[PDB]
Amino acid sequence: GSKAVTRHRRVMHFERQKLMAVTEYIPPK
Amino acid sequence: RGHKGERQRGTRPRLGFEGGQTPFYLRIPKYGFNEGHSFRHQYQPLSLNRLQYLIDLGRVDPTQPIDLTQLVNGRGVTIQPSKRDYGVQLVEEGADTFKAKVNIEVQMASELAIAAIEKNGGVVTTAFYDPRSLEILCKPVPFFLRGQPIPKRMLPPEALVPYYTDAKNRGYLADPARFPEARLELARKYGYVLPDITKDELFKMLSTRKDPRQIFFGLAPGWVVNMADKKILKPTDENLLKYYSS
Amino acid sequence: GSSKNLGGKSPGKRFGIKKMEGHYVHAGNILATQRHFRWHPGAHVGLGKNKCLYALEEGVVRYTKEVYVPNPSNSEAVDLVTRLPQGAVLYKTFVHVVPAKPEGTFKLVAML
Amino acid sequence: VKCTRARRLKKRSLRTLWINRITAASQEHGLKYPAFIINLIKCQVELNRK
RNA sequence: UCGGAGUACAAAAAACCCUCCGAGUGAUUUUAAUCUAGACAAACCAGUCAAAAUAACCAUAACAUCACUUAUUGAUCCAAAAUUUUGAUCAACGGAACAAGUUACCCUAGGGAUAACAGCGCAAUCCUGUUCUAGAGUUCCUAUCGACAAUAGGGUUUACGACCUCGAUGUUGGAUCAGGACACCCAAAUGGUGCAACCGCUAUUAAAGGUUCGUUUGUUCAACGAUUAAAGUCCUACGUGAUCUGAGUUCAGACCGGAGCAAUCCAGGUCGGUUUCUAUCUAUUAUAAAUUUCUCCCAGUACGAAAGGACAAGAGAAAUGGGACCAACCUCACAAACGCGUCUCAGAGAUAAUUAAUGAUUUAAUCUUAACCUAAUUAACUCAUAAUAAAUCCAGCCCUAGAACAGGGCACA
RNA sequence: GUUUACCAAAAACAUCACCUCUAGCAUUACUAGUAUUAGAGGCAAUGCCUGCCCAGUGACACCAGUUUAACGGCCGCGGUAUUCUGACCGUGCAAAGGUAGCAUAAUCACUUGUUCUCCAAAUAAGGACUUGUAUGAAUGGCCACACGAGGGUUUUACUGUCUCUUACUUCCAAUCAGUGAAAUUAACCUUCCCGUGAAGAGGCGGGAAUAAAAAAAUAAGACGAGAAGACCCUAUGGAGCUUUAAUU
RNA sequence: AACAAACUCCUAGCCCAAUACCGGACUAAUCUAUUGAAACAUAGAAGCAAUAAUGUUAAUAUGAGUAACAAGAAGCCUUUCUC
RNA sequence: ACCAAAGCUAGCUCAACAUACUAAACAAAUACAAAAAUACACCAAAAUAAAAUAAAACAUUCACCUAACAUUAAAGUAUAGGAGAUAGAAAUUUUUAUCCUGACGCUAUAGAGAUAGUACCGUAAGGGAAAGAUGAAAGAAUAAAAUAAAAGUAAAAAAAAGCAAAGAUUACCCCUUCUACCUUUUGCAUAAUGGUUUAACCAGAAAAAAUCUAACAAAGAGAACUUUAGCUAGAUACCCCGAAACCAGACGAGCUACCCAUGAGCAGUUUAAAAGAACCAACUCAUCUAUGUGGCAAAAUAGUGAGAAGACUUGUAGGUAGAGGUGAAAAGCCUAACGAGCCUGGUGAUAGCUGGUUGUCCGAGAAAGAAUUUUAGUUCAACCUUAAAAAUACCCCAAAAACCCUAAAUUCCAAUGUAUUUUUAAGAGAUAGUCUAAAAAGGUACAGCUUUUUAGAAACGGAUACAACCUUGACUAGAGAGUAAAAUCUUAAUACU
Ligand SMILES: *C(=O)[C@H](CCSC)NC=O
Ligand SMILES: [K+]
Ligand SMILES: [K+]
Ligand SMILES: [K+]
Ligand SMILES: [K+]
Ligand SMILES: [K+]
Ligand SMILES: [K+]
Ligand SMILES: [K+]
Ligand SMILES: [K+]
Ligand SMILES: [K+]
Ligand SMILES: [K+]
Ligand SMILES: [K+]
Ligand SMILES: [K+]
Ligand SMILES: [K+]
Ligand SMILES: [K+]
Ligand SMILES: [K+]
Ligand SMILES: [K+]
Ligand SMILES: [K+]
Ligand SMILES: [K+]
Ligand SMILES: [Mg+2]
Ligand SMILES: [Mg+2]
Ligand SMILES: [Mg+2]
Ligand SMILES: [Mg+2]
Ligand SMILES: [Mg+2]
Ligand SMILES: [Mg+2]
Ligand SMILES: [Mg+2]
Ligand SMILES: [Mg+2]
Ligand SMILES: [Mg+2]
Ligand SMILES: [Mg+2]
Ligand SMILES: [Mg+2]
Ligand SMILES: [Mg+2]
Ligand SMILES: [Mg+2]
Ligand SMILES: [Mg+2]
Ligand SMILES: [Mg+2]
Ligand SMILES: [Mg+2]
Ligand SMILES: [Mg+2]
Ligand SMILES: [Mg+2]
Ligand SMILES: [Mg+2]
Ligand SMILES: [Mg+2]
Ligand SMILES: [Mg+2]
Ligand SMILES: [Mg+2]
Ligand SMILES: [Mg+2]
Ligand SMILES: [Mg+2]
Ligand SMILES: [Mg+2]
Ligand SMILES: [Mg+2]
Ligand SMILES: [Mg+2]
Ligand SMILES: [Mg+2]
Ligand SMILES: [Mg+2]
Ligand SMILES: [Mg+2]
Ligand SMILES: [Mg+2]
Ligand SMILES: [Mg+2]
Ligand SMILES: [Mg+2]
Ligand SMILES: [Mg+2]
Ligand SMILES: [Mg+2]
Ligand SMILES: [Mg+2]
Ligand SMILES: [Mg+2]
Ligand SMILES: [Mg+2]
Ligand SMILES: [Mg+2]
Ligand SMILES: [Mg+2]
Ligand SMILES: [Mg+2]
Ligand SMILES: [Mg+2]
Ligand SMILES: [Mg+2]
Ligand SMILES: [Mg+2]
Ligand SMILES: [Mg+2]
Ligand SMILES: [Mg+2]
Ligand SMILES: [Mg+2]
Ligand SMILES: [Mg+2]
Ligand SMILES: [Mg+2]
Ligand SMILES: [Mg+2]
Ligand SMILES: [Mg+2]
Ligand SMILES: [Mg+2]
Ligand SMILES: [Mg+2]
Ligand SMILES: [Mg+2]
Ligand SMILES: [Mg+2]
Ligand SMILES: [Mg+2]
Ligand SMILES: [Mg+2]
Ligand SMILES: [Mg+2]
Ligand SMILES: [Mg+2]
Ligand SMILES: [Mg+2]
Ligand SMILES: [Mg+2]
Ligand SMILES: [Mg+2]
Ligand SMILES: [Mg+2]
Ligand SMILES: [Mg+2]
Ligand SMILES: [Mg+2]
Ligand SMILES: [Mg+2]
Ligand SMILES: [Mg+2]
Ligand SMILES: [Mg+2]
Ligand SMILES: [Mg+2]
Ligand SMILES: [Mg+2]
Ligand SMILES: [Mg+2]
Ligand SMILES: [Mg+2]
Ligand SMILES: [Mg+2]
Ligand SMILES: [Mg+2]
Ligand SMILES: [Mg+2]
Ligand SMILES: [Mg+2]
Ligand SMILES: [Mg+2]
Ligand SMILES: [Mg+2]
Ligand SMILES: [Mg+2]
Ligand SMILES: [Mg+2]
Ligand SMILES: [Mg+2]
Ligand SMILES: [Mg+2]
Ligand SMILES: [Mg+2]
Ligand SMILES: [Mg+2]
Ligand SMILES: [Mg+2]
Ligand SMILES: [Mg+2]
Ligand SMILES: [Mg+2]
Ligand SMILES: [Mg+2]
Ligand SMILES: [Mg+2]
Ligand SMILES: [Mg+2]
Ligand SMILES: [Mg+2]
Ligand SMILES: [Mg+2]
Ligand SMILES: [Mg+2]
Ligand SMILES: [Mg+2]
Ligand SMILES: [Mg+2]
Ligand SMILES: [Mg+2]
Ligand SMILES: [Mg+2]
Ligand SMILES: [Mg+2]
Ligand SMILES: [Mg+2]
Ligand SMILES: [Mg+2]
Ligand SMILES: [Mg+2]
Ligand SMILES: [Mg+2]
Ligand SMILES: [Mg+2]
Ligand SMILES: [Mg+2]
Ligand SMILES: [Mg+2]
Ligand SMILES: [Mg+2]
Ligand SMILES: [Mg+2]
Ligand SMILES: [Mg+2]
Ligand SMILES: [Mg+2]
Ligand SMILES: [Mg+2]
Ligand SMILES: [Mg+2]
Ligand SMILES: [Mg+2]
Ligand SMILES: [Mg+2]
Ligand SMILES: [Mg+2]
Ligand SMILES: [Mg+2]
Ligand SMILES: [Mg+2]
Ligand SMILES: [Mg+2]
Ligand SMILES: [Mg+2]
Ligand SMILES: [Mg+2]
Ligand SMILES: [Mg+2]
Ligand SMILES: [Mg+2]
Ligand SMILES: [Mg+2]
Ligand SMILES: [Mg+2]
Ligand SMILES: [Mg+2]
Ligand SMILES: [Mg+2]
Ligand SMILES: [Mg+2]
Ligand SMILES: [Mg+2]
Ligand SMILES: [Mg+2]
Ligand SMILES: [Mg+2]
Ligand SMILES: [Mg+2]
Ligand SMILES: [Mg+2]
Ligand SMILES: [Mg+2]
Ligand SMILES: [Mg+2]
Ligand SMILES: [Mg+2]
Ligand SMILES: [Mg+2]
Ligand SMILES: [Mg+2]
Ligand SMILES: [Mg+2]
Repeated sequence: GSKAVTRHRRVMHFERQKLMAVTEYIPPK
Repeated sequence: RGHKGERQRGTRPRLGFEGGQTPFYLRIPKYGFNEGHSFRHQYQPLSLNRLQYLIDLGRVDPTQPIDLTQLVNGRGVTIQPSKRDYGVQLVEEGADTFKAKVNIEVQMASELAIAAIEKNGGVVTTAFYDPRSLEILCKPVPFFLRGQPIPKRMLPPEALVPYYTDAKNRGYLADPARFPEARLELARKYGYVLPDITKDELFKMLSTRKDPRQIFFGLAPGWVVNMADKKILKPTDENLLKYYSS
Repeated sequence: GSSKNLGGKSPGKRFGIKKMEGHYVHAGNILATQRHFRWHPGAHVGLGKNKCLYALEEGVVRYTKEVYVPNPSNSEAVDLVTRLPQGAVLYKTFVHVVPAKPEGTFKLVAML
Repeated sequence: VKCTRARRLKKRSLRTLWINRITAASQEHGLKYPAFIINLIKCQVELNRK
């Protein structure tokens, strides 16, 4: 396991990736 | 069994071994709790509640004098001479409801147990029995089948001399002149009128005692009991008579 | 290299608070044990030589914030009070035990 | 062991086989399987795929 | 071994060959008693507090204090002292009453729980490219380089981890045979230059073929002699010991220097030292359609003040490699085999970087991930083309055909 | 001359020589002997030599003491003749401070020391230079004749060792006839590639290839077969050897 | 949308997984006590159950009809030749 | 259809009784080199048993272990012990004779090793087997009856594709779905271990405390003891194979090391030489290389080599024996393995270490805190299983828990939701951990890295494959149905005249 702060854009947990993709910003149309 | 180790191969250490660490039974300092326990005297307790219970059911009878032998035949107490038992001690558990009148002989008595019996007009006497004699006394029939003369009863050791010599304990070796004054002290202490035992019709039975060198009632050392022929043998030589009577 | 730090291993002494508020305690129960003076003793609470707080009477444990008036014979504490400004008062926490059972009751033993 | 596991898969395989036959017979009329099933349930016709 | 602070942020507990402080007792007098409710703590052994009661003394008097006050310590047995009491760097500190070295002459039970060789993980170290310009370059950042710094990737080195194997994954260099990558040494095409030419420096594109022979060292490496178009970098169990070698590492023998009183030891040297296997399975056992150098010529021309000195085009001769053959020479005591000898070796399409024409978004210009048409142009690769070709005589004998099986002849011979 | 019978035949051991040590003597060794004798050892002919040191240890004396051809040992720091070097001087410790000789050696490392000769080319070989701060004098130093199935180098002559292989015979080999074994073997109807995975797949995943058998060949893989790894660690598992371990 | 589980409904039930240790109900084959009499019942006893120890003994295969082994020639048959 | 299969006797085991105990055979020859009729002799002997082991090491100690005269009790008591492991009496008690003896012992891999201590392997001490089947008659062999059932073959070679099978199907394949089995591990299809296959044989054993059932009960037991509901009786229990070694007594110097006896060899050639001189055979050693490597050979063959009148080879026979012998020291040789022979006995030596552990089904089900010559193991605590008793357990609002600054959040507690929890009596296993998310530490703000705390998981579904990620309350049958996690991810951009 790696530290909390790394140098290589630590890969997120797959469940967290879905969270980062469902909470995106949609500009008004 | 298990998987590997000393469990599956059955070579675990002895009992009480904690794996190199000093065991629990070796880190406690020695103290004398059982020091000389094999030489301490033991006395089987007899309660007045049980003594009353035996009399009511006919296990023992007060008409005939009661001693250790009569208690054993009545299945009241069991004495094991081997386990350093020196007789029966009288305890005062049932002193309040004791209404019997007996001439009981024990090996140890308490102040309240003596007072309870003397209230009804009984007689209490304490006598010492050597383990050699006590084995004979508790089991007389097996002894009579050994074909041996009845031996003299041995004296109490120096430790037990004061207990059986003082009149407060109703010792068998005590001076009889001090019994009447000692009996009245108990009557005064517990506030019960002391009966005049000499005026009762059973005075002959209640005054029966044993010689300090005598085991059974009416028998003498040196006598051989031939149970098959129902006859009693007696010695004649001067040395034999002197030895068995000294 | 080689290790220079030695002797850093020592088990904890379990210093802390034992009886919370509302617990029913009897006489002799240790309310709390401490290293420094964290909770000061209050009513019906003793203080051992090792600064442990034990209840003196059977009752309910209560915690309270009260004022602090140090013993005049304590030189260090009275000096701290002396240097305080006029508008300030020391406040400390205390542990109390409100008694539950009464001291005793009168019963009829004999009517002559 | 293979007997029991295949017995569990026997129900799945036959269900898959039926859907292929339903899809084949539905495409023959120019209607896809997804449209043939949901629009038949909306008519309260409860016929299983068997 | 024992205590304090952080790691352990707010009840408790909580680890590391983790980060920092200490303790193995002194000073003083207030010389600190007996007995018992209830609790904290804890595997156990141990450790801690403590009301009431009794005695001591103000005649209804119990916390010895200070030094971070927290640690200042040791169980049984046993021994000594009066019976009250005391006794260990038992520090390996839950403590065997008293015991060291060496083994490459080694043995046995086990471990991939645990090292060396190999793979794998990771990228400190190593390697390759780009971003940023202070400066070096006489002037001039980027012809050639580029400090202090930024960023992405390769998995060759020494490490790090100890994940698969210790009822065995045989370990350096060579010999044989090589498969592959391109971060290209040569061969081909091209941009830039502080490129006149010649000789160079640097960058883009291309992996079909090629990359020498010797003296010393076991050597890979390195130095040196001669040469070549060039003597590339690296992976493949740092390829390849059921194909070979054993010089070196790496057993048992023996010296020299040193360490040890010795036995013995030294990534210190020196001499010697068994390299096993009958192939069960998988896999495999021939198509062709060339490459490079040198000479002559162009030409002492182009280019240059001179000195020096070309490319392209043309012609010729050799070498290696592929595939074949004995008239001669040579090996040659068979009528054959063989090399040192002789013979042969190829057209079209198609491309990468780059160069040029026409032309719009942008009525200019502009090779165009703008269209149409068209041009100059690496190697691969593909193909033209060449080889193979008749279903069903076959006992026997012969054969320049052959392990067996097949194949070619046997009418005039 | 001798040795590890069955991986080492040697530079190891022995050996003539030299030297040290212990013993004044009788019926089974030594010995049917008596110090020019006989045992316990070291070192290795010959030739030139074998330097200094009894503090420690050991032995003897068993007291002082005596012994190193007994085990063993045989030095720093600072300054000083233009510069370099250091004859010399100051000072300290020791039982004495490495003397003669030889020397990049079979002699820690530096090391492929430096130089000359040999070769077209020399990490080799021989000859010199030389602090070897870890050479060195019977645990022997140094020099030489003869000798050596020891180790290294050079010249000459020969040759398939090699540039570069080829021809022909015999034993094997392949076919036929006779007899007929071994290690090995979980079951196999026993492919290739990339990816995955206890980290190197005939079996998993994604794709490719695919009538079935026989005989003869080459050894890349089956972490091939063989020996419950000799290396390494562990085991309150063994043994041999030595002593300043404990007990005796 | 659809397709998709050891999940959850539907129809019947004998009505919910597992390594070390622990608990329970049954039971194959032997002998004995009484039954049984085309092979069993209730009990009491044990040498009471083998797909696995480079297991033991015996028999079989595979490797494999493979590796490897032998007799000089002719004749008039035992005499002459070749070594 | 071959190979094979089946049988029930031979005899054996454990006792009892019992005479009282080296059998049978001894014509002749038997301790000369045994089985050889016959000559001046010598003859004989003893010295405590040690150790493997236990104390988890090992030095004092370690039952039985040569010699006891028994049984019921005293008693596992007094005592003796690095006072540890363990060792352990006596005084004093009990015991009525002869017959009733046979078998809940085996049946040819069993039972003695046995058909036999014979074959055979060893110089010797010593080790030591396999092997039998017809019937009343084989003086019924043109002979008869019985299973024709183990592996292995024949009858009958094979046709794309795959742990060899299942779902099936009109149909053997073709199709679809499935990473052999045990052991050992955090995790094995693993290229980690073992097995060619078949038959026979081969591995849990003890009753102090306890639970269940029963007798009798303040008493129980067919003496000796235990007793404040206890005592007596029954039932329920704890394996197999393996070291290197250690000690004692025997047998081995016919090979080899050395020595004492007694013998026998060295031709030619060169030199005043029989000089540990020289050339070269017989003869003796074995340098170098190649074949050979289950070979001709458990050390050889071919070529080539060194000595060859000596410190030389060699025959016969004798001597030295394991705490030793012997050695021109190689830690050599002493009968094909010598850092110390072989055989037997102690011996079923002992292993915390490896391997093995045999019928069906069902219920519940654990990843490590503390000491330890201890981390390859044990003994406690926690957790858990079986039985029992009892009342409260989890969730848990307000209040409450420190002083300079300080997050996620813990402790404590009524209601409520729900049935859990505690105590008592018996217990074993485990105490060698892997990843993911979170808070930290060491490292390179490296590792599938390492040390702690909180939480999760170890699907037969999904992420193509996949221990740790996501969906999932793991029963059986059906040719019914609804759903959950989830299957191709984005941009790949810049004219400025
Ligand atoms: C390294 O030397 C070791 C062998 C030691 S014993 C010769 N290598 C093993 O593979
Ligand atoms: K310790
Ligand atoms: K690393
Ligand atoms: K290995
Ligand atoms: K190439
Ligand atoms: K295969
Ligand atoms: K030739
Ligand atoms: K443009
Ligand atoms: K020799
Ligand atoms: K001296
Ligand atoms: K030299
Ligand atoms: K020699
Ligand atoms: K191969
Ligand atoms: K293995
Ligand atoms: K294993
Ligand atoms: K196994
Ligand atoms: K002899
Ligand atoms: K032979
Ligand atoms: K252990
Ligand atoms: Mg983590
Ligand atoms: Mg096991
Ligand atoms: Mg274990
Ligand atoms: Mg200890
Ligand atoms: Mg009693
Ligand atoms: Mg700690
Ligand atoms: Mg701390
Ligand atoms: Mg507590
Ligand atoms: Mg008080
Ligand atoms: Mg002790
Ligand atoms: Mg400790
Ligand atoms: Mg402690
Ligand atoms: Mg002890
Ligand atoms: Mg050596
Ligand atoms: Mg071993
Ligand atoms: Mg581990
Ligand atoms: Mg390897
Ligand atoms: Mg490695
Ligand atoms: Mg590997
Ligand atoms: Mg990288
Ligand atoms: Mg500038
Ligand atoms: Mg980087
Ligand atoms: Mg590992
Ligand atoms: Mg680890
Ligand atoms: Mg293997
Ligand atoms: Mg090579
Ligand atoms: Mg190549
Ligand atoms: Mg390129
Ligand atoms: Mg070029
Ligand atoms: Mg290699
Ligand atoms: Mg090699
Ligand atoms: Mg080989
Ligand atoms: Mg190989
Ligand atoms: Mg070598
Ligand atoms: Mg030396
Ligand atoms: Mg040699
Ligand atoms: Mg060598
Ligand atoms: Mg083949
Ligand atoms: Mg071969
Ligand atoms: Mg030209
Ligand atoms: Mg040619
Ligand atoms: Mg235009
Ligand atoms: Mg073509
Ligand atoms: Mg033909
Ligand atoms: Mg010689
Ligand atoms: Mg040898
Ligand atoms: Mg020899
Ligand atoms: Mg040799
Ligand atoms: Mg001299
Ligand atoms: Mg000399
Ligand atoms: Mg010598
Ligand atoms: Mg010498
Ligand atoms: Mg000298
Ligand atoms: Mg002196
Ligand atoms: Mg010199
Ligand atoms: Mg010299
Ligand atoms: Mg050197
Ligand atoms: Mg050399
Ligand atoms: Mg050379
Ligand atoms: Mg020299
Ligand atoms: Mg020296
Ligand atoms: Mg000397
Ligand atoms: Mg020397
Ligand atoms: Mg000479
Ligand atoms: Mg020579
Ligand atoms: Mg020459
Ligand atoms: Mg044949
Ligand atoms: Mg096949
Ligand atoms: Mg792969
Ligand atoms: Mg597939
Ligand atoms: Mg596949
Ligand atoms: Mg063949
Ligand atoms: Mg073949
Ligand atoms: Mg395989
Ligand atoms: Mg291999
Ligand atoms: Mg192998
Ligand atoms: Mg092993
Ligand atoms: Mg070793
Ligand atoms: Mg240990
Ligand atoms: Mg040991
Ligand atoms: Mg031992
Ligand atoms: Mg010994
Ligand atoms: Mg000593
Ligand atoms: Mg479904
Ligand atoms: Mg269950
Ligand atoms: Mg497990
Ligand atoms: Mg039955
Ligand atoms: Mg059995
Ligand atoms: Mg079986
Ligand atoms: Mg094997
Ligand atoms: Mg088996
Ligand atoms: Mg058989
Ligand atoms: Mg065969
Ligand atoms: Mg074959
Ligand atoms: Mg052959
Ligand atoms: Mg022991
Ligand atoms: Mg043990
Ligand atoms: Mg003994
Ligand atoms: Mg004593
Ligand atoms: Mg038998
Ligand atoms: Mg049998
Ligand atoms: Mg059969
Ligand atoms: Mg199939
Ligand atoms: Mg798997
Ligand atoms: Mg592992
Ligand atoms: Mg486990
Ligand atoms: Mg396997
Ligand atoms: Mg293993
Ligand atoms: Mg195997
Ligand atoms: Mg019991
Ligand atoms: Mg011993
Ligand atoms: Mg012995
Ligand atoms: Mg001899
Ligand atoms: Mg001669
Ligand atoms: Mg000679
Ligand atoms: Mg030869
Ligand atoms: Mg030869
Ligand atoms: Mg030759
Ligand atoms: Mg010669
Ligand atoms: Mg000679
Ligand atoms: Mg003898
Ligand atoms: Mg010896
Ligand atoms: Mg010799
Ligand atoms: Mg030596
Ligand atoms: Mg040696
Ligand atoms: Mg031997
Ligand atoms: Mg055992
Ligand atoms: Mg652990
Ligand atoms: Mg427990
Ligand atoms: Mg709250
Ligand atoms: Mg509550
Ligand atoms: Mg453990
Ligand atoms: Mg872990
Ligand atoms: Mg990890
Ligand atoms: Mg956890
Ligand atoms: Mg799946
Ligand atoms: Mg369900």
